[PDB]
Amino acid sequence: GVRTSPTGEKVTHTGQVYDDEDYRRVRFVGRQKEVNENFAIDLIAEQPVSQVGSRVISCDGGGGALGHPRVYINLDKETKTGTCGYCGLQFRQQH
Amino acid sequence: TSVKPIFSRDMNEAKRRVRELYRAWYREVPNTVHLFQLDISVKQGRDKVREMFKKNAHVTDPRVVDLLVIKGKMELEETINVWKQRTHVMRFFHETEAPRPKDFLSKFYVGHDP
Amino acid sequence: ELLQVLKRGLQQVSGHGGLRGYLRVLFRANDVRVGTLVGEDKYGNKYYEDNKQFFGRHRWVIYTTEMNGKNTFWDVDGSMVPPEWHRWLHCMTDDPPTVKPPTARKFIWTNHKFNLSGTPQQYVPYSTTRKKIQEWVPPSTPYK
Amino acid sequence: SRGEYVVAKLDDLINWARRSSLWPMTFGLACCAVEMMHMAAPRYDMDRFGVVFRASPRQSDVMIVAGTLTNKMAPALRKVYDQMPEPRYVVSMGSCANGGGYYHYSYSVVRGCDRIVPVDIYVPGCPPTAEALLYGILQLQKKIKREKRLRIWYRR
Amino acid sequence: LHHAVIPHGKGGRSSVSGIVATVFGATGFLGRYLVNHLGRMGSQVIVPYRCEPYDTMHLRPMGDLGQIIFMDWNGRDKDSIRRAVEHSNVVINLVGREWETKNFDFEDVFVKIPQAIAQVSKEAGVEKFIHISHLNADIKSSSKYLRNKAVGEKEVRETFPEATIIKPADIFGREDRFLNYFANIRSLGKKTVKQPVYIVDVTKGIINAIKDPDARGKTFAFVGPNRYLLFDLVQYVFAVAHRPRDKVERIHTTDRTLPHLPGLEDLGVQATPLELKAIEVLRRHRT
Amino acid sequence: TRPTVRPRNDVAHKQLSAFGEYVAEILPKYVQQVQVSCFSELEICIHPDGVIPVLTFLRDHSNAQFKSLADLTAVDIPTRQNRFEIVYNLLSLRFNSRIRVKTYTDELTPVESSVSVYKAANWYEREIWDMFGVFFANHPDLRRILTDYGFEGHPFRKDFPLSGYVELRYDDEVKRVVAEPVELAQEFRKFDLNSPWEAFPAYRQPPE
Amino acid sequence: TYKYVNLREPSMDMKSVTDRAAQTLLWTELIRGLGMTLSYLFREPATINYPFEKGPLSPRFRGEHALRRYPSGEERCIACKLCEAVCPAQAITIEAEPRADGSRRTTRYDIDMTKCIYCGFCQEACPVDAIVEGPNFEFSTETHEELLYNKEKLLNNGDKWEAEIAANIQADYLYR
Ligand SMILES: NC(=O)C1=CN([C@@H]2O[C@H](COP(=O)(O)OP(=O)(O)OC[C@H]3O[C@@H](n4cnc5c(N)ncnc54)[C@H](OP(=O)(O)O)[C@@H]3O)[C@@H](O)[C@H]2O)C=CC1
Ligand code: SF4
Ligand code: SF4
Ligand code: SF4
Ligand SMILES: [Zn+2]
Repeated sequence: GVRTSPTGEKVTHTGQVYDDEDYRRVRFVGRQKEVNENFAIDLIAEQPVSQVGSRVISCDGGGGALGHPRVYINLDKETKTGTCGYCGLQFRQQH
Repeated sequence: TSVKPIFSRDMNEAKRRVRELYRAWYREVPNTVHLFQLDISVKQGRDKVREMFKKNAHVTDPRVVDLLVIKGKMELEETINVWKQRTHVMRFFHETEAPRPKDFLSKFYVGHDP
Repeated sequence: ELLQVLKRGLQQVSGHGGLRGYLRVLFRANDVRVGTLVGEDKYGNKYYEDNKQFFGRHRWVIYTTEMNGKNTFWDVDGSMVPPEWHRWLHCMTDDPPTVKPPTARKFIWTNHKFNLSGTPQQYVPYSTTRKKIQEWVPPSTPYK
Repeated sequence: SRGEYVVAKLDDLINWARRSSLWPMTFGLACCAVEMMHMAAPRYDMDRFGVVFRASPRQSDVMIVAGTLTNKMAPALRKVYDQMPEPRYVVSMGSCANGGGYYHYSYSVVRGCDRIVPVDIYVPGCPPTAEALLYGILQLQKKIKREKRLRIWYRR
Repeated sequence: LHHAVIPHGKGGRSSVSGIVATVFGATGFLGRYLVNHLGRMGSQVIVPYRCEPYDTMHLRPMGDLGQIIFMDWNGRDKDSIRRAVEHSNVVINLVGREWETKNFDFEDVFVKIPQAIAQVSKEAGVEKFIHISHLNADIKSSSKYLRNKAVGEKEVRETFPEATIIKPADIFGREDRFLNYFANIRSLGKKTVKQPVYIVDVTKGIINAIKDPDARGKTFAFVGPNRYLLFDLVQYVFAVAHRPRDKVERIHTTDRTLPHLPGLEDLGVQATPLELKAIEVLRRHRT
Repeated sequence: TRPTVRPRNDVAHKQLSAFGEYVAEILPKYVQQVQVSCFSELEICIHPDGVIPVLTFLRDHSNAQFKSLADLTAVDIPTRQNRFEIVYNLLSLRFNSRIRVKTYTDELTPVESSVSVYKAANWYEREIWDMFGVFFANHPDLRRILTDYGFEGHPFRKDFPLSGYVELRYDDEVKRVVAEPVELAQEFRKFDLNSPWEAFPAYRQPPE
Repeated sequence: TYKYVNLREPSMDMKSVTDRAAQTLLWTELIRGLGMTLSYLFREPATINYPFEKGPLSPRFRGEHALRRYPSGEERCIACKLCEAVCPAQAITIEAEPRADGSRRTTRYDIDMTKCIYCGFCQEACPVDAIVEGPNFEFSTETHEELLYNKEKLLNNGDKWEAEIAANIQADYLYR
């Protein structure tokens, strides 16, 4: 999931990689930089999009009082995917 | 207006108390440099005593001079006792640079110093 | 009655496995109350719960040799425990963790990489930040 | 390799001897002092590990510094620190002393004991609970296990 | 050059300066005072040490939070020294123990140790490669120490010619060699010219040369102010100290002046005399 | 208004009204403000001449005992010719009543040294000299408590910033602890939390 | 309602004064104190063995500073700075940026482990329960660089275990 630098190091999920003009590579000497190899981007696009044929639909995040508060989102385009800002998972309608 | 005095009536009592204070410090420094096993000669110590007295020489209000006499008397008692340590007496000096002069050009290199 | 204590007190060593089984755990640290055998789990570790002793000495653990290749026969660490037994072992709960160990989530580690400070493999701080103000590039094409 | 092996076992001997006891002096300014006196409590015993609490500074092995270290405190701290023998270790306990912490933006307060003494074992918490502090002392003893001092004197 | 390598603001205690110093040795004496001045300046220091981490632990609280960084090395391997000088703006060489040892005599430490490190620093892109040396190191006899330092000066001048060879006199300080040799004693009498110089303005001149270029290329020599008779100076040491073969021949033989190459004066730094610092360092007599 | 709202007693309010009127009548020389809060604690606001008469009176007079002394600080208020406020706090024994005697002062005027009338004012007055700056004439010993011996500037003022001006560190150059100018590692990011829209309309100052 | 002590007298019955004399010359109550201390000698010690047994605790302990993530989902933090607004020593440092997807995010989420003081305000303040005070407390670190948590340090600290944290919250989300 992670990349490899042209300098031989890693990127994070945020692109904060180094160059040879940097001394933070020489403060990384002998101690392996911890970096999560499991990102947060690819845990959304792999999930198939939920399809509920209402108009104004609800979102909690799978459970009562565990997750994000009740946010009502809309599906009133023809084909574009409405996406909750809290959930980060799309929705579609089936008329 | 009714400004209550600290100690004085004019600059006479203020100058009397500050020359008394300087007399006491001048007979007080070699006791400390004999006691605390310090590292600085008597000439340099007396020069910094007279430098600290010549620093504040632009004030004519007698109350301010009396309150400086009070501050100096507090430190004179806490130095004639050993209530202060070696660190405080060395902290009066500045042997930890601070090497920057007041030149314009050096302030231009080591920047952002108007 | 003194010969009934020696007769009772010699059985938990003879029932420990013999003599050289008890040699290991006595030279290791202290444990002499073996005999319940509640649960073994990953890194081979053993979890023994007695109810007859007081609250604080219910739940104890015996560690293993080379749980992750560190020669941990001696010098056992904290955080050599898996997290469900870490729920069981501080007595925040009072349920054994083999009733519902996992979660149905595919992002959780399999190592539980232990206390790593003082190795060639430990943590450093850094700035998770992209470019600050994007300093200018001189004209690398040759003018003049 | 007879000399190398016997000197290696000799280094193991002296390192085991030092990591055996380590009876400290308990400095203890603020409520971390009460937490140290409560890791002298019967729930967590120091004296299972050769750790005798004793405020005799000349025979103190390690030194736990805890509480809110102040600028009025620091010179007497380092004067205590000088008269303490060369096998010495410093355990900085508590959010006040291991980096300033809560009184960090405050006058007359040292910004953690990094700026005064060399520091070996940082243990955080407020208060760092007796379990955590005892874990830190066992990790100190494992640092004593990894020292290679007499090997460095051998191949020096 | 990349940002956050440029200086920032004023100086001192995370007021970040521009120099990044890889300092070989520094577990000893002069390296410790030099790390101290670079910590007061507010730089980043990379210290390698071939010893127990307890010594770098007692020199650890000099810098600020995570400023000085530690590593380990030996004097034989190319890759470890390459890892030491991967990224470094400046690099200084201060090494040498003053007796022949069980694995390292005076031969080829002063010769071979600057070879590989100067090689990888030339192939590493550094400025201000500052190499210390002793005064009057010649092919003249009586010291393997002195002739090996002469060959070392020859090599550091030979490869990487923009290398600051820097030679002080017999410096005196809080952990001096010959002042302690004077104090802890009991011995003969000759006469020899000799000038000492105190350590802190010497390393002030070193950090001036390491923070300000155009003083590179050429070699420097530190000169103490007094330069008077040996036996009267040792009597001064005893009279302030309350009591009435290689090293001793190095102090018996010579300490001469070299008016060729400049020193404290032309570099723009003041050197303090013997007396005040001698009172400051002559503690630890009776009562 | 009945549930979860703290009630008050009319009896304590009217008795403190009568007592404040009583003391303010029988000391005509030193009475400027006599006020009662909504929770029945008396406040008397005082010209700084009659410190010793007011405290010798309130220690005694046989119908108001008030032997219990609480704190004293000259709580820093700018925007006045007389900045500092000496806040005496007095508590009775036979009566269970709380009065606050606030007298005013500026930066360079001595108040008349309450250490003689109450013995408890000694370390209180010494600390308030070290921390605010009002010198107390005819007092035996004013020294520095709760500060370092080289830390002057009277730091509780609003002119003194949050960080100090000195930063101690050990250096191995002069082999001791020394002081430097401060160079913090983190900003103390300050917030704008004084929100508008006048949460309490009863305390509106009258505009011009 | 006042119950005062030390108002008595040595009554001058001859048995009373000879019992006080026997207490003076014979140390009776001293032997009584020795008997009480031997009675606590012959008990059992109320101790534990530390690397094997661990002391009792509560699910509402405040420990590790771990983050969470959604069930088969994203980072739970949405960078709303409330943890900085309630952090009483300002150890929370947040710098936030969005991304090209549309959902808002961070860049930098850091904690001073020096300045942390373990209130519970960043647990009671987080509106989606993203930062959660962890269950355990073993940091005990030989250096000082290794107590300045980065965002991915907090993510791997929240993904080294979360079923623990999930069990604590699932047990005790009702009270708070
Ligand atoms: N008057 C004077 O003292 C003068 C001294 N000099 C020179 O300045 C330098 C610094 O002085 P000083 O501190 O007294 O000397 P040091 O012996 O302390 O400096 C050498 C450093 O390298 C280490 N070291 C020792 N042997 C070796 C080896 N074989 N390979 C690698 N590293 C080794 C030393 O001890 P460790 O292994 O424990 O780290 C120390 O850290 C010395 O080279 C000295 O000759 C120059 C002019 C005058
Ligand atoms: S760190 Fe916490 S427990 Fe320790 S002295 Fe400071 S406030 Fe008290
Ligand atoms: S628990 Fe720690 S990080 Fe959270 S608000 Fe308190 S001090 Fe800040
Ligand atoms: S309060 Fe919670 S969601 Fe908001 S910025 Fe902090 S961790 Fe993120
Ligand atoms: Zn949602």
